[PDB]
Amino acid sequence: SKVSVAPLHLESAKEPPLNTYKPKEPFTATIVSVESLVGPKAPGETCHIVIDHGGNVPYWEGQSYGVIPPGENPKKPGAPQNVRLYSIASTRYGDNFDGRTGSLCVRRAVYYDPETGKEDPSKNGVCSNFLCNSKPGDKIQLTGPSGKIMLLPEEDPNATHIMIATGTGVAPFRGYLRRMFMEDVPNYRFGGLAWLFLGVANSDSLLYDEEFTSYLKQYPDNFRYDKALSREQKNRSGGKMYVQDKIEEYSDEIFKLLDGGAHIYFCGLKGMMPGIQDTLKKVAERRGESWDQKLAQLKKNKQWHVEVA
Ligand SMILES: Cc1cc2nc3c(=O)[nH]c(=O)nc-3n(C[C@H](O)[C@H](O)[C@H](O)COP(=O)(O)OP(=O)(O)OC[C@H]3O[C@@H](n4cnc5c(N)ncnc54)[C@H](O)[C@@H]3O)c2cc1C
Ligand SMILES: NC(=O)c1ccc[n+]([C@@H]2O[C@H](COP(=O)([O-])OP(=O)(O)OC[C@H]3O[C@@H](n4cnc5c(N)ncnc54)[C@H](OP(=O)(O)O)[C@@H]3O)[C@@H](O)[C@H]2O)c1
Ligand SMILES: [Mg+2]
Repeated sequence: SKVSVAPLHLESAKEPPLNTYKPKEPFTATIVSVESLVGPKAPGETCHIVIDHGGNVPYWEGQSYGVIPPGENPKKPGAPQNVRLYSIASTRYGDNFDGRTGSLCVRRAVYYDPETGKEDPSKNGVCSNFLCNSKPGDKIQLTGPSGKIMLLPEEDPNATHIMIATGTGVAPFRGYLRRMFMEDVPNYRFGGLAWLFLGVANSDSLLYDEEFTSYLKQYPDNFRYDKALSREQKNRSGGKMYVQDKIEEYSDEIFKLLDGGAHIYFCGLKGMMPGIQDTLKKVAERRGESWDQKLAQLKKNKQWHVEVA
């Protein structure tokens, strides 16, 4: 059944923690584990990082941690590095169900010369490689937590939640879905529909697929799961199979759900939002609806939740 979690006093706060730790005095957390999430055919490594904050930096699902990688700011000598934000991929109880760890889902930013393909480690992303290079016992400077856009609306435990992720944008939704389905949270018994759409390059690039597939078998009446494998599938128009093409495959169901009050979440590449808007406008147009008016109503009704980068 659902996994026992502790401490239940993490449910007591009425407001999300915010900026508990700030950049000039971060919390020195400790790495528990780092593991690759992806297989050899993935275009790049995405790693899962479990971070022991000891209960000192609690958060709510949908929030981000800040990480200050070591070193000095290049554009400000003697200054610390800037914060990088990472959507937390764990529930508030974390992957050890004890309120002491949080997890990040981090893609290594690797530079390749556009013409030679030559790598240049000096142009690699500092924090993402710092994180995926981390080992148990290493220290991580944490700030935050931060973010309210992606907090899970729990007022209606039978709400519908349509989650659209690309790549590491899956992070908040791993947290949502563990709280909805995996953890024994007496004060949040989810009985609605959670529908995850996940776009990744190929099968080897899938993130937490075994976990999400397990929800299909455990909660078949409350969870749906669709993947867009961009380098293994192509869309109706011939472009690579992207999440927007998967949304289009279910557009009548999705619009009906939205009309019924469903929340819809977008997390991942900022570049996916224009193609999603184009798809939704085309879908609306075929239904004889104005997408612009629909989106205005969704935003007014606080059904529309976007965090992309
Ligand atoms: C709210 C929020 C949540 C986020 N959640 C996540 C998440 O869950 N997972 C995740 O992986 N990311 C997430 N991101 C992105 C993350 O914050 C970082 O921006 C990302 O990890 C890259 O930071 P970095 O320190 O590795 O790269 P930086 O060192 O900041 O470099 C940025 C980019 O510039 C490139 N670059 C550096 N120098 C050069 C050069 N000389 N020429 C050309 N290119 C260069 C790097 O290769 C890299 O791609 C999130 C962003 C936001 C705003
Ligand atoms: N809270 C946040 O804001 C937050 C949280 C987590 C992640 N992020 C951001 O999310 C991004 C995730 O990048 P990643 O490296 O994990 O993913 P990625 O591998 O670059 O892309 C993931 C999938 O999205 C596809 N894709 C590319 N362009 C697209 C488009 N216009 N529309 C739809 N799909 C498209 C890719 O296909 P192809 O590569 O085959 O084209 C791939 O299949 C990062 O930029 C990160 O900063 C933001
Ligand atoms: Mg895999």
